[PDB]
Amino acid sequence: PLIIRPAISFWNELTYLLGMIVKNCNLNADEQVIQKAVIEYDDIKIISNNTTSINLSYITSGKNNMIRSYIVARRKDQTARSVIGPSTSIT
Amino acid sequence: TEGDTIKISPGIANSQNADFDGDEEWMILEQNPKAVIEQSILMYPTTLLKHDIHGAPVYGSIQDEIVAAYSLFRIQDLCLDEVLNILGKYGREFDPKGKCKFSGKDIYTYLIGEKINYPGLLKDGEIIANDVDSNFVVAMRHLSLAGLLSDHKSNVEGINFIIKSSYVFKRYLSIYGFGVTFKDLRPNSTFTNKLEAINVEKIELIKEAYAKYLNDVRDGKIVPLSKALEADYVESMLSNLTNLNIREIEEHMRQTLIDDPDNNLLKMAKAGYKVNPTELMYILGTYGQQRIDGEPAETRVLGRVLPYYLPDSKDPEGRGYILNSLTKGLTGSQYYFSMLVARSQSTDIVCETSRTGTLARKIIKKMEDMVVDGYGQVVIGNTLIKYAANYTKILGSVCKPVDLIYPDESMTWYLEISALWNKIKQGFVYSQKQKLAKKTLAPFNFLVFVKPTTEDNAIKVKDLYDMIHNVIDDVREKYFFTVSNIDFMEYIFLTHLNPSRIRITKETAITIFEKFYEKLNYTLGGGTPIGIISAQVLSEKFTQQALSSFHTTEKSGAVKQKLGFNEFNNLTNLSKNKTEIITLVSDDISKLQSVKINFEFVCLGELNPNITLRKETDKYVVDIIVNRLYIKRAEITELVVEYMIERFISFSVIVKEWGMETFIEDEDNIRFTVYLNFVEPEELNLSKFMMVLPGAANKGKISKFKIPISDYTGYDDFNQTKKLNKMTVELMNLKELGSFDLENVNVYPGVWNTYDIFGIEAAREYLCEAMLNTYGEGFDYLYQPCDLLASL
Amino acid sequence: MNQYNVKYLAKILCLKTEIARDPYAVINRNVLLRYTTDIEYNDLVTLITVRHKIDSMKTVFQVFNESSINYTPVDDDYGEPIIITSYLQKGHNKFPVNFLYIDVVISDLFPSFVRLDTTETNIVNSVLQTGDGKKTLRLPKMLETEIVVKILYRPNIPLKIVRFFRNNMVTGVEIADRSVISVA
Amino acid sequence: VSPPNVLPTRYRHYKISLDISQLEALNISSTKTFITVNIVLLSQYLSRVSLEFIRRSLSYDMPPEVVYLVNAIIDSAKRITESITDFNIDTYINDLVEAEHIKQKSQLTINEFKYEMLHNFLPHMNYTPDQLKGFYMISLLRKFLYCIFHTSRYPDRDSMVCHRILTYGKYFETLAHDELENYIGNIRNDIMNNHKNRGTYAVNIHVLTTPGLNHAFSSLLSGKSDGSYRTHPHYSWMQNISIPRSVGFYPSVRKYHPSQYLYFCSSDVPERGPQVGLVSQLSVLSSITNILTSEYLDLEKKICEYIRSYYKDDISYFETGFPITIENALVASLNPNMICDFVTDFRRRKRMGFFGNLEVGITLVRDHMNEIRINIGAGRLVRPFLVVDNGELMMDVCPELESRLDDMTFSDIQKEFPHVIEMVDIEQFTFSNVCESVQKFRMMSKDERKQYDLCDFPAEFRDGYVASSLVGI
Amino acid sequence: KIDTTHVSKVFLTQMNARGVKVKLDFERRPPSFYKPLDKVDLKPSF
Amino acid sequence: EMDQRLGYKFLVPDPKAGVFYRPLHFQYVSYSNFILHRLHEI
Amino acid sequence: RKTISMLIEVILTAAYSAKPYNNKGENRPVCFPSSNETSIDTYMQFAKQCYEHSNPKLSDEELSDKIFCEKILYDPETDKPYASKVFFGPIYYLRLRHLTQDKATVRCRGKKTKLIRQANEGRKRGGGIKFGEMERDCLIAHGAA
Amino acid sequence: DIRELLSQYVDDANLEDLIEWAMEKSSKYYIKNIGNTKSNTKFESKNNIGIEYSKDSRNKLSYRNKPSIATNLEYKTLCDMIKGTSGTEKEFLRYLLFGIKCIKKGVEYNIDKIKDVSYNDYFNVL
DNA sequence: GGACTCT
DNA sequence: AGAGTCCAGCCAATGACA
RNA sequence: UGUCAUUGG
Ligand SMILES: [Mg+2]
Repeated sequence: PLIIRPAISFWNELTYLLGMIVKNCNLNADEQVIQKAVIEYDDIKIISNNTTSINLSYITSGKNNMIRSYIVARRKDQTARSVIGPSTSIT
Repeated sequence: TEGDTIKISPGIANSQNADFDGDEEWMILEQNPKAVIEQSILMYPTTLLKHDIHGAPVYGSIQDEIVAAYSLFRIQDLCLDEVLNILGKYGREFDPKGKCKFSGKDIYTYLIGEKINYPGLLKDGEIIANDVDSNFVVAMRHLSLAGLLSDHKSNVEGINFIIKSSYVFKRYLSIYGFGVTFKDLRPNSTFTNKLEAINVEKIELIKEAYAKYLNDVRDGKIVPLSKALEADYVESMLSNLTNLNIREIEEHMRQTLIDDPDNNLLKMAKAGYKVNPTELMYILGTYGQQRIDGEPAETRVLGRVLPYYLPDSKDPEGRGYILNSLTKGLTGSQYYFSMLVARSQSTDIVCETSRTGTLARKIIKKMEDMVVDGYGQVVIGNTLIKYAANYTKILGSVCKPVDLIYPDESMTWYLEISALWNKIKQGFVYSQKQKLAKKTLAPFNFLVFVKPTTEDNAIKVKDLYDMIHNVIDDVREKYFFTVSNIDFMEYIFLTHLNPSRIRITKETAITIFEKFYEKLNYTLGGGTPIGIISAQVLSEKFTQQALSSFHTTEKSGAVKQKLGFNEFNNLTNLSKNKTEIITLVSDDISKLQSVKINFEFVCLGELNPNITLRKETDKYVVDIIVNRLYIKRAEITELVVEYMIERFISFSVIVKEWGMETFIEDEDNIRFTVYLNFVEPEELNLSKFMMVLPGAANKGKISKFKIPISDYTGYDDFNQTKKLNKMTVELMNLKELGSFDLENVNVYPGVWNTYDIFGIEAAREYLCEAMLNTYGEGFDYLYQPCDLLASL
Repeated sequence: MNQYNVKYLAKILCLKTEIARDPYAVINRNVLLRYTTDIEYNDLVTLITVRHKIDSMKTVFQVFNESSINYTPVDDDYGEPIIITSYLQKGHNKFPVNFLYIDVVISDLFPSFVRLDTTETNIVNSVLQTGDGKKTLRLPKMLETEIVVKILYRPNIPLKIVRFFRNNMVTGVEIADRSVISVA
Repeated sequence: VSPPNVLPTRYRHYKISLDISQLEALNISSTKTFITVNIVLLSQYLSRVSLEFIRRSLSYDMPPEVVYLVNAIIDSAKRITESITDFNIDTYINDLVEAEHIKQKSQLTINEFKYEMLHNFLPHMNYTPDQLKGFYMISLLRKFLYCIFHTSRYPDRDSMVCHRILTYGKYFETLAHDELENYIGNIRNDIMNNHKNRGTYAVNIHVLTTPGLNHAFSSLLSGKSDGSYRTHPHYSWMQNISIPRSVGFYPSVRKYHPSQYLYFCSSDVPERGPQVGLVSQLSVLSSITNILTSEYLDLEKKICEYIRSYYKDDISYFETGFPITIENALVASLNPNMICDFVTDFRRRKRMGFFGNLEVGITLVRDHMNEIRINIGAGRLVRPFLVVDNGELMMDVCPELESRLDDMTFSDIQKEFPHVIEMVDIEQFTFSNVCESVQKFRMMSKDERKQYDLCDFPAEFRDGYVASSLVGI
Repeated sequence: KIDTTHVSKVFLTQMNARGVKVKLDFERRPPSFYKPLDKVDLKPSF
Repeated sequence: EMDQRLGYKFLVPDPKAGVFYRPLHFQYVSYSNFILHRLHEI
Repeated sequence: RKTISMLIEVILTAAYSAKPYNNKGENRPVCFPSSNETSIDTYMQFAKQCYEHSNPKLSDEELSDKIFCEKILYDPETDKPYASKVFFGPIYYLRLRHLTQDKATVRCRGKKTKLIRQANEGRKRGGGIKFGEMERDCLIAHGAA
Repeated sequence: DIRELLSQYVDDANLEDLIEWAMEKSSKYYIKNIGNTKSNTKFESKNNIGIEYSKDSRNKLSYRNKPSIATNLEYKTLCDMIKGTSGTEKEFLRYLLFGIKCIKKGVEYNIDKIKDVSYNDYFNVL
């Protein structure tokens, strides 16, 4: 579904990887090129040794994975941050 | 409040490791009604007053209020208006009984406001200590008055004492002030000139003695020492000079406080804040020897560190000993060695911060699911870890480390006390029998409820025993379900309420045991996150010790167990294919000597030999003239050296034929003569033999550490000790020890050999005590977290 | 089996003799104050005579290697040959060679343990019950191929829970329990 | 690396491997541009001298534990000599050249390949006789043998004695060289494809009219030359002094090395982040040398003319001698009884301006390495010192210096009182005896003063400009 | 009906896109009834 | 005191040697050596 | 923290304020280098000469109070002196570039990121403060589920 | 039975002292073959070359090369000490042979009573 | 850079 | 015995750049 | 929307 790949707006990678999958999905097409498209859409480190490719394994890759960053920790509303100072009228 | 800053109280500052030098803090507002109730009750700072492991108060006073507390206790002969000016808004209910002149002890008696007793601190509300120091008012200290006031009633009384005490100390600072000037530190040049002359006399004495030794070696009147022993001798002389500087600084502090008794620097030294004789030695005396990796700075190119010294300079000041102080000002080389130590500490804390964070997260995620269940047991998942939480089924902030009183035959019921001590006396001798336990765990602070009483009004002696025995039996049945040993509680109540040393009333005993049942009934509850609390306390402590550089590296002759975070991480890593430090303790030294001879690495080259060869028809002959004092310093014999050379030459491939003879040249020389013919090509094999001969002719397991046989005094009990000999070997397996007569020898291996021989419970025990030993001296309260980690 | 690793086995066989005369005794090194060994060493069979001090009861163990076993019962025998195996094997009379590299019973790391009787086992099982239905907590685990299980063995009493008396720096002695799980 | 008047420059990274198991495989070994020869046989080929000569040269001033390894490698060289019937060194060298010629599958004849292999050996010694190349290999083998046994008395790789520093202009020079070679290579590839696609000697204007240098000079200021240029933070006016005086060591390391002591500020280092212990700050008396190519050639020619004019019969000591090298190019080999007569006189002619320069580093490496090193290139850290010539402070023998000082500048002092202040680089500083203070010099005996070559300025000159803002550190 | 975070649903849908089917089971708890309990006094007996 | 004045003479500008700002003079000479001579050679 | 040179800097600044000129009348600074080799007694002698040039006769208690920069200060509320003398004097003081309103952050509501639908990041974008994982550990350890 | 050979070699005045010293210092300093493999920090390099030479097993023979060039021809207790003695009496005979060589040299045969050079007369200032 | 696992 | 694989504290703030 | 540089506790 599109909910894992929304329209990026600033002025998707998985959509482009699926487009490179469907660009080889023809009857006169080898299983090796479709297999390579499926692999580099799912996990590029199976056939390569490069990082920074946004694939599926990016949500479970290291410290910056999805659970550690957005599930057991999050950015919140009704928050504030400021320098501290002492007070003698404050117990 | 005003401004754009979040204004916190200073009393919580030490709880958050916070300074007001640019620290930021965050806020979140969670306005859900369940969260509102939990914030109002569970996360309120009155609820969190006592620390959850060692029970000391989390809030208290800081730098200026310590000296204000000290000087407020020492003040005398005040009017009623001066006392009421110091008290301020808390002078409303101050009662002058019939007095017209008051002291600071009366102010403290009003501030405490309870007639409680405590050994060494309080008696009927008055402070019977000599001075009020930082152990009384600073947070996380074992002698806090707020901790005693909250042990007496509740956390509201301790938080009220903290608020009222901080107000009164700041009013003392407003009326009287506190400042340290330069005249308190260095009023004139007399003492610093005297210590400068003392240092420049003694270091030239050290240099002339070392030069006399070097010239006696150089002309040949004595045989040279090893470089380790020579470094140890110079290390001892410079340490003696440092201790002489320390004693001079201490005598100057004594003479200054008997000449000028109102010195503010010595006032904050006596109050217990950050001034000691070592810091005053750094300012006024000497800066000492600068250590990198436990040793001085290593020699680079040309046998020196800096080009300010000659090549291969034996000057100890050029290896990092600083003669100047901060008052005189460090010179260029001294500033190099000081900056070397400073930048090394900065690099080490930067390199260790991320490792401490990674281990802290691993331990927190492992231990976070371990809780106290509804029956007082510590469980994780469906596995019972402990039968009783904190060994008491009471909160750890309520539990009190009390003095362990060894059985004396002047006690009332010495028979019952000695029977309980024979039951529980194991575990009180620990640390490979080196240490005897001085503290045990009272279930709560019952010492504040003990009042002394004359023997006519006291409870009867047999009735007090019946009360203690019936309460402990009822508790052992109803609260611990007859599966936990709580004989330590009965031992505490029998020795601390002993009629041979203290008599109490009947209502005092009733009050004590009713408070005991109240702590057993109300304090500990199911769902207490004991695992994540213990994990956070252990993690915060090793992070503080890593970022504070608390564990100094030091080198010794034997192999020792390391201290600090990397040893803690090696313990929790549990790596298999690594060598372990295996300790052998024995009453007789012959069994340790037989293993020490066979396992300690000695090569021919470290014996400093004189090896010279010459070619002859039919044979290449090699003369090895060794010195006998070198053989005695290695603690071997000449036959050992002969066996080393014979084993290497008789088993080597490059030697075709050989023959060995032993000549006597002196009582200072032994000539091992070898006749040789090498396998062709004999010239290349000759050069390879002459290259590998001082190293390959060796014996024992190859290690950088030697095996010196130490000795100490070990405990069989509190009253009986014995002299024990110790030995440590770096060793992978335990197999090669199996050829020796190791009977009546205690053997302490690492974790995996303890598991593979003794089992999982001995592995748990080793992990507990070894993880506790990495924190250092003075951290026994981390025993109960570490056990909770080891049992996981 | 050599002349050094038979004395450590003799110290183990005092505890096995104590268990054979009382299955619910507390086993630690203090049991060694109530016994006396005599070793007749030979490279085919080693005879270890364990004598109770006050009751004068004798028990003769015949210690063999794993290869050569020539076992016929002598008078006052234990009833089963003690076999020093090369590896850790399943069996109460089969001690591997790693157990006897050092003196193990006199060590500070040697535990203090009991086999629980039916009363204490029922108390432990009813304490472990969580109260909610038929749910139960579990004790921590311990393998059957361990020297504690080899010492505590009785032929018609199955050993399921072992109670340990841990050293404790702050309370003296602590009570724990392990459950013995099966191997092979 | 080639001398800077040789464009384009040639880099050759050679490696010597030693094993006690295989002492016959004492192999000098480059990658894809040189053969893998025994270095003793290569020195025998280049210098045309016997193996007993190399044994007597490597064992002259060595401790006896190194002479065993010397005898072992010489015996393995003699064994691999005698393993072939009637050994000729030219035949063995040419056989190795033939073997890797047919191994590399190169499309070239054998005379061109052999000249390209044996003439581009040691680009810093490109136009010297081959015997000096062989003796350079012998002295490198001697340094290897000494560093095997005494590895702490050898200059570490993280030391500042071993490195040169890039200034502002060196980044621009390196990028201009790289883009000029890329421009000529693109023109060559386009011309080859124009000849092999259409068949006329022509070049497309679309390749020629772009140099590829505008984009490189634009991206030079982005700093990606690891961390050379950056966005200026406008924190303080001091930063315009702080940042161009800071030296980055980009990858043992990051600990405070003793070689960084006098030439860098001790206290101005970062205390956190990724660059902790990586960025140092120059002292106020420390500079980094710049030299033009014309001055480099004139300086090298004048120093070689001084070495060959005087000491004319005493610079042929290739066995038992001190190799005099200039920018690692071996020039002569002096008598060992003349070295202190040489170096001092060289320093006496450096401060006099006899060579046309005042920052000619002259290092005398004793301690069984035994070499005289002359450094004239750019990128060296230099600093002024007080000369101690034969046990007397030269500052204390000029009485008119105190009366004439305020009406003269630093170059006026160096011209009129030349032997008072010497410009010493960090390599000459590491291998000399310097006194820390003039008070510490004056409180010494008149025989202890003969050991010291230099004397230092006060400690306030050892801080940076950021540290001079502070008071009493 | 489920009440989970949106990042939980994005994570589960992406793990489904990798091929891991994640199926949740729900508690149809038996209906429980409060019954009165006897008086318990935890005060000690002296 | 004499070595301190001799060291102070290095810090002050040298108009005869072309040193108008000693704290950045080597970088000025480096860029001048590039753009006036070495670019012409390359 | 053993910052001894700050006291010497206040002493030398006050000694400049007594005598800011040399004997020619020109403004001369006080040479106190970054790595100083002159003793503290030489600076005390310099300060004594400055204060004796300013006021040609002082009592030696007043002169020792002026050199060491000790002063009797008075409580502004009761107009009574304090107990002991206070280190009081001028110093060169520096402002640092870390201001409170450059770091001050607050968010009630705002934008959300498109994928996970939690709050955005930056301070210019008005983002939220990340309630991290160690704060989650702290709220677990409080028992506030 | 060794008293015949030991009275052949030396007088019977320091004889049983030699015997008891050789016995207890041979049973004390008896050395077996201990370890030193490369599957388990650094000394001086001159000794480290030989140490990591001796770490590997291929530089050692499979069986012991017996000595060939004949030494100790005045003292031919080696003629039995080669292989008639291999247990404790081998090192006992080696120790008494060293004691006989020392006492015929006319010097102290022990190493314990070769007393230490006390070095804390150079390092006892202040 | 360093520890665990498969080969 | 040697390569693959994954791991390297938390929370920030500015500016430049793609 | 992410990298790089610099900085803070
Ligand atoms: Mg702070």
